Amino acid sequence: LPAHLRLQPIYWSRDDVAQWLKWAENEFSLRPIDSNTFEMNGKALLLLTKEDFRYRSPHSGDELYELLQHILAQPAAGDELKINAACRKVQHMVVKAALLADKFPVLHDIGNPKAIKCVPQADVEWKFYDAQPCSDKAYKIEELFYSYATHSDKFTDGVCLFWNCNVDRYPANSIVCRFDKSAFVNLKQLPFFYYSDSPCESHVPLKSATCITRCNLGGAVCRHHANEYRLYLDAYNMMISAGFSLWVYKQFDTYNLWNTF
Ligand SMILES: Nc1ncnc2c1ncn2[C@@H]1O[C@H](C[C@@H](N)CC[C@H](N)C(=O)O)[C@@H](O)[C@H]1O
Ligand SMILES: [Zn+2]
Repeated sequence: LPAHLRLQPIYWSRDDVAQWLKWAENEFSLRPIDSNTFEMNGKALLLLTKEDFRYRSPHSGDELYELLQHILAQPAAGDELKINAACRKVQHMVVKAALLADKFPVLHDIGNPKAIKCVPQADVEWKFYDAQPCSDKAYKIEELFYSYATHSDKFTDGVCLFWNCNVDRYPANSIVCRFDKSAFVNLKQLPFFYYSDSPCESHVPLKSATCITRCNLGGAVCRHHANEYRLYLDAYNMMISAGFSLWVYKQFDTYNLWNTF
């Protein structure tokens, strides 16, 4: 199965659906159907009835409908290396943007046992904490088990980072990634965005209010950022499809990112 088809169908693009048709034709020895037989994305495909499937493909619609129900009942397992890599791409993006937007002087990285900075080039004092630091990095990690009930009065300067570190309740000055609600009362959900400050370069147009780049100030995204935006969205979808969600301090404002230009 192609990588995108390992995502929940709600995330499949119009192109992913046509590759699903092609994969199923060979896996199940079906009569070839025209690639434009289901000209829609996965969100739309999930709204069709079985009768609609049968009308659009008299020779295989019912099989395809039932195949989709099986895919929907038993989601395909994901590849840890790809998922891990997708998460780390999102972590760098989000934390970089937060530091640029709000200029925190300190970052308190809670649950980081390897003392690795996800944004090594930011102008910020990086502090690491973990309940069980890796023995080869404990010399620069504070041994600490975070609980809101014990530490809510601490780490009040700068921002706190809880990247997949499940604690009882997150403090208000936090950036959080959680794997699957009272823990999040101090925060808000982080909606998708893409931010980049790399140089624009030319050589399908991208229309998106969430592409925060200099070239999108005027609505004419360059080829380079269009490509990087699509690659980033694929990584984001892989992480969200796998059960991760992102939460952020309530003052996080994407207009602070636009103002960097
Ligand atoms: N309440 C806690 N306080 C501090 N560290 C914790 C706590 N609970 C779990 N940990 C540590 O958090 C880490 C969780 C891991 N999933 C690693 C998360 C890490 N931020 C990452 O991006 O990979 C482990 O290293 C735990 O030792
Ligand atoms: Zn650009």
